[PDB]
Parts: sequence; structure tokens; C-alpha cells
Amino acid sequence: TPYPVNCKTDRDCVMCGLGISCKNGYCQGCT
Repeated sequence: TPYPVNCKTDRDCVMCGLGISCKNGYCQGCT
């Protein structure tokens, strides 16, 4: 889930999935 998945860019949330939209320093919705 994109709850505790932080990031700056799209591929920064790679931990969540393959290309995740990054919100205010977090994950929007990976796979």
C-alpha cells in the first residue's frame, strides 16, 4: 500500500511498484 511509501520522483516509490505517482513526499498508488 502507498501509505508508508515515501518518495520524491515517480520511480522513487519503486518499493511500492514499477512506476508510482509521487504525492507530497509519498506514494499515491503503485501496483
